[PDB]
Amino acid sequence: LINLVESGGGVVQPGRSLRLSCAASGFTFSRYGMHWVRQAPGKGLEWVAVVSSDGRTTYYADSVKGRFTISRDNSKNTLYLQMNSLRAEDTAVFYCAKEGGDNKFSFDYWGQGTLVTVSSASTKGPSVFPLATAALGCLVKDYFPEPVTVSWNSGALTSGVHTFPAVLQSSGLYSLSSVVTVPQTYTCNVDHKPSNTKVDKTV
Amino acid sequence: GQLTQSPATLSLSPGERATLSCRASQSVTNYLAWYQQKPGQAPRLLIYGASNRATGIPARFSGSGSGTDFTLTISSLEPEDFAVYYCQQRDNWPPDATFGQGTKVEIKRTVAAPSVFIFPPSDEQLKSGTASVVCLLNNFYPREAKVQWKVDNALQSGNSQESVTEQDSKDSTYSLSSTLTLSKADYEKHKVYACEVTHQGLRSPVTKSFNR
Ligand SMILES: C[C@@H]1O[C@@H](O[C@@H]2[C@@H](O)[C@@H](O)[C@@H](CO)O[C@H]2O)[C@H](O)[C@H](O)[C@H]1O
Repeated sequence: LINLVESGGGVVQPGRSLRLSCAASGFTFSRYGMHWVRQAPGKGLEWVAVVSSDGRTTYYADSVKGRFTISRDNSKNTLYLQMNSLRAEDTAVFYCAKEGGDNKFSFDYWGQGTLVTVSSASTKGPSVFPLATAALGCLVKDYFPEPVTVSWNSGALTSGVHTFPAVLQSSGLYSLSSVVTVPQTYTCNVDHKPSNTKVDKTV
Repeated sequence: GQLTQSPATLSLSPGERATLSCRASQSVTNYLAWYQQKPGQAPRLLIYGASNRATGIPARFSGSGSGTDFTLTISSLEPEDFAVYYCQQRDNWPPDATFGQGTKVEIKRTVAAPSVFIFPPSDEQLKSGTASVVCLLNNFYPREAKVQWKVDNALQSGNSQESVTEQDSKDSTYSLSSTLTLSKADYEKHKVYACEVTHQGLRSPVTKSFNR
């Protein structure tokens, strides 16, 4: 019934701008104040800003004022977040939340979130190197941006597989490992959509 | 202004009582709220006004407290309650909301030492101009684990990054990967590469090494 749908996230270079949208349905939008709440990778919730139910008064977290401006269009039931002068520190998932009906100091509904990635790195497919009870795997290195999917033996090998979370290297590029323990042939199927890179790597 | 949650991690089994708490820096005019968040999904309101259950929240979740101390109680844990919980505070003005730093409810299990593996850089990667050394810690419990890299006995600091999986759905263990990055010329100048692992399941540290 009540629902928040966000759009606008994207991979951008620092200094550029992005604009976030949050469309609301299922309740009378004009009655509630709306907020933006972000969550950087591996972090907790960090409030960003709010705009009164009538779009007249706004307030910002100190790390974003002068750069981000929050606004709304009650005839469209849409909340916005204009983000300018984006910096690396901004990358995070941004959520829109509604001040609650029973209690306005709580957030009763949240959007699914929209990803904001700010980096000066450009799109690049990964290089897959072999990692050779016994263990073996594949080092899926130097790619940008997320995500990459890894499967073994076209999906037929699944027990003992550990595909670790990607790590952001100091070079601005991501890297991840996928291993499997075996007490036959072994191939990692790596797929990186953002760059149309596909590799079946037999270890 | 400041919300502090405790403990940072809670290791319980299904059916047990989970008790988490938030300490507000000052007295709170506006009764705190609690949220549950699962990996990759949006937070969902559990408790508002300190004691009221949001819509559709099962009875096992309860909250209480006033002034500066609030507690979130899960009377009996169900499999789906293993997640991260945040507490939150907000005034009429200034309007900014503030969040606790989160408490993770994790699955309790028996101790299990990791089996360790070290992987040299592949010749393939060496001809690319780079060198990655990988140390794998497989299926261990609890979470806490220490990896120490050594190159010809020189302690390495600042040039390694590790990654950890979520609790395995079958055995409830964790797995950790540690990658040591080196310029290849650097890698070529040394002999002994070693990864020493310290863990509660191990009575003495274990080190896996290889000679270039
Ligand atoms: C953005 C807005 O900020 C606060 O709104 C209150 C409002 O309810 C009135 O009380 C006015 C005027 O006197 O004061 C404002 O502080 C509340 O935090 C709202 O929930 C927010 O939407």
